[PDB]
Amino acid sequence: AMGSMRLLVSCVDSGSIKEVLCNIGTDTSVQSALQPFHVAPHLAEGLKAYVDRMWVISEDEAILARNSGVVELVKISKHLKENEALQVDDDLPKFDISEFEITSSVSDLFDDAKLESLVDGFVTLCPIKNNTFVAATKSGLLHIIKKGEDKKLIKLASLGLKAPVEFLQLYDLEKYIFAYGGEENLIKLVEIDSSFQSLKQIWEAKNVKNDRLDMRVPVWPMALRFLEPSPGKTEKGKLNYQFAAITRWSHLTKYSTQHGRKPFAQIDLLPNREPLSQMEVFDAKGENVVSSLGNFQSETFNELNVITTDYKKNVFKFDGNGRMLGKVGRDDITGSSTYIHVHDGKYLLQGGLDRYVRIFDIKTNKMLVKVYVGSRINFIVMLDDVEIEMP
Repeated sequence: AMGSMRLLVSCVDSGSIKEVLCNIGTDTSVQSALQPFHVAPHLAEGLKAYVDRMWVISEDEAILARNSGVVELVKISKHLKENEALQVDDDLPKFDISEFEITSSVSDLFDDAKLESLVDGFVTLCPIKNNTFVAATKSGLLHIIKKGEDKKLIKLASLGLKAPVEFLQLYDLEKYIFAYGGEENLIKLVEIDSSFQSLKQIWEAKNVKNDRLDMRVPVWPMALRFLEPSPGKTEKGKLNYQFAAITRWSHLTKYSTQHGRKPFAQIDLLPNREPLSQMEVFDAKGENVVSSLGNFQSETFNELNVITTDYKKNVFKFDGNGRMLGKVGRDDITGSSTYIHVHDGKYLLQGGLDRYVRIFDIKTNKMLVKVYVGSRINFIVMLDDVEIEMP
């Protein structure tokens, strides 16, 4: 029934990826708990070039976007870990570990100067959906990159967008459509034409009205997830996209395009515009309620819950009304939680400045995995392809 899981972890400090094999109940900080079966680093390219985003294509292949400005295609191989003898002068179970080789890459994908009008990095590396990929930047580039018939990467296109970009979420709940936004850069919907040779802007949000002291409410959306389209009777001459976003001034803002370009709610999640980043849909019983790009598979905001993080040490759960549901890992997380991801509905992947990779059960809120990796963490994928061979 219970076979070890396989984590790949972006290790910022040494610009590398670690594979970690471990069961549930693993805690490196408690010597009597299960320890990991295996932990090794791979592909260390240094701090200058740390991994910004990963995507795993399959057991055999993944694609990496790095802060050197470089997207790499990575072949993953497996072999059984041989169980060797300690003292030298038998046949027991074995597990799959990985070897990672870069087969091909693409370069010079940042524009540092385009930001001076602070420094570039990737904020999306998604499939467009199946061998074509989006890799977008803060400088406001949207590169389209394909795995060619020859198995090498080629750049189909580099489309301009308004800088700076915090995120670039593709719509995939039913035309290539995506949202994007950033500091003082209003959420825009964009249609890219199926040849990938151009894009058109189709929607731009409007700011909310001024506040009680008649002062402008600043704009900084940080992350966004689509809901399904508004049900029933709809105006012609207007789009029908629904989406919610978290801002860097502690907003949960909700949008329908049917309603209009202003959000129909911009709720303050926390006091004093406490800065936030990231946004993960989840259902409180651990149900998988999202598309493969994390968009919420529902047509009302009412059933929406999100997980976001502040820049201190906390990981907050909120409902679609801004009502706090609780913190995750309040006793264990001591550093800014740089990466969270809800995996298959029921697990929260977490890692940040405190150098521990963690896995929480969304439903019980229990810590299932704690593994110290000695490095700040900015990404994790969980795999569940472990082979066990018995003798």
